[PDB]
Amino acid sequence: RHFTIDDFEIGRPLGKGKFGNVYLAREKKSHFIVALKVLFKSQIEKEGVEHQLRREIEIQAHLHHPNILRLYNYFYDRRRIYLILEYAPRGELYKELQKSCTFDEQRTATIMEELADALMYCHGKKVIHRDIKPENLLLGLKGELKIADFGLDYLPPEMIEGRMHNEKVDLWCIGVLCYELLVGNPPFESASHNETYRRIVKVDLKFPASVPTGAQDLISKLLRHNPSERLPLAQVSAHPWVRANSRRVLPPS
Amino acid sequence: KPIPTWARGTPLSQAIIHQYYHPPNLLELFGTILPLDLEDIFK
Ligand SMILES: Cc1cc(Nc2cc(N3CCN(C)CC3)nc(Sc3ccc(NC(=O)C4CC4)cc3)n2)[nH]n1
Repeated sequence: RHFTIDDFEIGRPLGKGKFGNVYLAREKKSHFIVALKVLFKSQIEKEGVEHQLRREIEIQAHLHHPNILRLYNYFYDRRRIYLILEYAPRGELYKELQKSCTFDEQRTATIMEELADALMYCHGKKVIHRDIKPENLLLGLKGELKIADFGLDYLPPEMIEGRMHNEKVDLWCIGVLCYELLVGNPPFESASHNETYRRIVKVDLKFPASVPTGAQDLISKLLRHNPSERLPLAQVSAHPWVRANSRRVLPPS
Repeated sequence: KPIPTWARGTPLSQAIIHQYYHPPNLLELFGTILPLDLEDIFK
């Protein structure tokens, strides 16, 4: 039930500062390995995000899925808030994409099946959006995707609790990810912001020779200016390309 | 910082696989996530 910093053993830092204060730890009593993230109240008070966090924790609280990084519990002292989180042995996806340069059909299709199920799960649990930028994606022991997500009078509570992202923002981000996995960079990258924005709004999508027909079809169906035209999650996990190339592993979850 | 044996190299890896094939009861080990008490925290 209750917890203190005194019942964990630190192994090493994980972020290199990139992801804040994050640590490989195990609980002294069980030798169960978690990832422990320390949040300074001074950084929270400052950015005024105390209600996001409250609510974020309530979101994670009942989010049990093998492709969603698990929050086990939390605790706090006079100055810090500690999150007891699932440890993803293969670390960040974006590093594995560098080692790989690009991902084959199977790896990329597998990741599209894992995302599509993670997000469908989330809708069925009244959580209508999740942040999918490649920064937020971790890899399980057997390579499996692990989505890791943290970060006046007329303002409604949803604005104060951070919950303002639309359902169809992710469908777009799925397209972007799929492309970047196969090509090794995002579809609208450019020398400048001005040029990138113009490319994003004009959806100036161009497929190189290294993207198989089946992916082009999926990606083209996700990356639509009009959000109503974007391919639903249910159809993303049912896409022929995705289904043919997906070799997805499951843990004893 | 010196890095404990358990957290380094191989013995880490084994600890992870065991853990992966022996998913324990999480309700036991951790409990019930309580609502975050914003005031009994920032005051
Ligand atoms: C929180 C967390 C972190 C992990 N696992 C890892 C593992 C890892 N590794 C370092 C590189 N080798 C290949 C071993 C694996 N590197 C990072 S570097 C890193 C650190 C933090 C985050 N993300 C967050 O802290 C989000 C939750 C707030 C992503 C990557 N994170 N599991 N769970």
